[PDB]
Amino acid sequence: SMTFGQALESLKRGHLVARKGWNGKGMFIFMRPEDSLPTNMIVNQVKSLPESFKRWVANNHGDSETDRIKFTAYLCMKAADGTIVNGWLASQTDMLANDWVIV
Amino acid sequence: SMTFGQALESLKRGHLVARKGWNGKGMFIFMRPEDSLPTNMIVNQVKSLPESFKRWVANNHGDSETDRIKFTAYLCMKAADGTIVNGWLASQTDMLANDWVIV
Amino acid sequence: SMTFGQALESLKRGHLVARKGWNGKGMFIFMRPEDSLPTNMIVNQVKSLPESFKRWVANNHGDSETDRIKFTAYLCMKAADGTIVNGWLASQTDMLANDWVIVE
Amino acid sequence: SMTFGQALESLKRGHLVARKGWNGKGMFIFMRPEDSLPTNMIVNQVKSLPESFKRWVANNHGDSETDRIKFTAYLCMKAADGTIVNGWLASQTDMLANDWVIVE
Ligand SMILES: Nc1nc2c(ncn2[C@@H]2O[C@@H]3COP(=O)(O)O[C@H]4[C@@H](O)[C@H](n5cnc6c(=O)[nH]c(N)nc65)O[C@@H]4COP(=O)(O)O[C@H]3[C@H]2O)c(=O)[nH]1
Ligand SMILES: Nc1nc2c(ncn2[C@@H]2O[C@@H]3COP(=O)(O)O[C@H]4[C@@H](O)[C@H](n5cnc6c(=O)[nH]c(N)nc65)O[C@@H]4COP(=O)(O)O[C@H]3[C@H]2O)c(=O)[nH]1
Ligand SMILES: Nc1ncnc2c1ncn2[C@@H]1O[C@@H]2COP(=O)(O)OP(=O)(O)OC[C@H]3O[C@@H](O[C@@H]1[C@@H]2O)[C@H](O)[C@@H]3O
Ligand SMILES: Nc1ncnc2c1ncn2[C@@H]1O[C@@H]2COP(=O)(O)OP(=O)(O)OC[C@H]3O[C@@H](O[C@@H]1[C@@H]2O)[C@H](O)[C@@H]3O
Repeated sequence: SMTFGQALESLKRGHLVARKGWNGKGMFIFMRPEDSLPTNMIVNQVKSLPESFKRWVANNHGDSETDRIKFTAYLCMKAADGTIVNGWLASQTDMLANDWVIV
Repeated sequence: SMTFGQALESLKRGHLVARKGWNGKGMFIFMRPEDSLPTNMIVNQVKSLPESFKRWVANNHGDSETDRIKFTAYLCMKAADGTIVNGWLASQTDMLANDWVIV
Repeated sequence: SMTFGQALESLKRGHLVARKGWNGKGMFIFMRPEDSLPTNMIVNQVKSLPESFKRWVANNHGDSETDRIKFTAYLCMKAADGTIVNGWLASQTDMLANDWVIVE
Repeated sequence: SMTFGQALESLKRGHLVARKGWNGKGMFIFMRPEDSLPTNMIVNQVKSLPESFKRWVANNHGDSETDRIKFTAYLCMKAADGTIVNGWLASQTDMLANDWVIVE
């Protein structure tokens, strides 16, 4: 029986959480961790980034091996249809509710 | 310092809080309390409701004085230019940060 | 058959909208208009604001009846249980979907 | 001179956009594409997923190569400090503003 703050602390430590009051059933959220990536790994090896961004990186940072760019950790959801939503966001209700549970 | 969860519990108790790492300076968030409002007061009293809502409420809930609709608590922000942003939303960075302070 | 951008334009013009793909049924969103409010009203007469805020306003702006503070427009939801959630949030799915429809 | 809806259409088409009225400077948002990934890859190959999720996938989608899971597209922000914020959020101000601009 938890607040959003305890759910967040639980997420930071790599757990799965959910709210009883959600409309969809069988969902949970989780954290994806932070990582620092070499810039030329971004420009040349990463499939999941748009070309526009890769071009901007090349333009403003370049191909130095030393240079690395940090990707922040963030929340994701296993939604009701079984898809993974990157970037889960907390509604006002999620934030002030106290019906969070560990899954 | 403080996590977002402690900031949330602190907001539930009516305090103003803010993050050091925010781009704009001099800001803070606070909570607007929850309230239950009569359908009469909704259809006929409130300036801040669109007609479409007032009409939806009329065609549904009706004239009963007893009928009430709960308007929920929610977060608001005193922004850098001094405007009050209703319905402040927490970014991923905000949620995972531990640089919250009581204001 | 609308995008989120078209749905937002409908909202700005005072309509109710919804996504077919939402889990909860019978929900919709609407926009609550912006307003400029007198500093005195906020500090002395507004029931829905917390005291910490009323105290901050008083220190920051004295009440002259000409000093006004702007409260922004924002989106709200009639939720599945019939309560009104102020401050509705658009999920990544909400934002990228094209299953928006107008509700009456 | 753009609404959030136009900025979103531009994002879905691979452009970088930003708001004039943001406090931080030099920031922009972009979309990360959706992809469908086989279960076996998720459990055994992807490192940027927590172990509890990989286990859930193993327990639920099984050991099959047949099963695939869809990872949705989503918005990301290049922040004022040059870090890439995954899962960028549209504030009430963002969604109702008409000061969006294409940056690349
Ligand atoms: N745009 C905007 N205007 C604001 C805001 N806060 C206050 N106002 C204005 O201040 C008036 C009086 O506010 P009140 O004393 O809280 O008196 C309010 C309040 O007690 C109640 N009410 C309406 N919606 C809500 C809500 O979401 N939450 C709560 N707690 N009360 C609400 O209805 C009463 C009458 O509402 P109105 O006729 O609209 O009259 C409102 C509206 O003209 C705001 O954040 N944005
Ligand atoms: N569309 C999509 N595909 C996904 C997603 N999660 C995993 N994948 C796929 O799984 C591949 C391997 O992921 P990885 O082992 O984490 O290997 C990744 C990961 O180590 C890293 N990476 C890139 N962006 C990020 C990020 O934002 N955060 C983290 N933590 N790592 C990232 O770069 C490596 C190579 O990236 P890719 O070439 O994209 O290669 C990714 C992409 O093929 C997702 O949410 N969406
Ligand atoms: N596919 C998806 N992508 C991103 N987020 C998703 C999602 N499915 C569920 N969520 C989120 O998970 C919590 C409740 O889940 P639900 O109660 O099942 O939500 P739903 O009834 O569909 O309403 C939807 C409304 O809820 C809000 O986001 C919810 C909310 O934080 C958001 O404001 C949306 O407009
Ligand atoms: N007028 C306003 N109305 C609503 N919310 C506002 C706001 N001013 C600031 N915020 C929010 O407050 C926190 C940090 O504040 P900032 O660091 O000043 O953010 P900013 O650089 O303006 O970028 C803006 C980006 O940050 C995120 O919203 C921020 C973020 O939650 C969101 O993703 C947006 O795209």
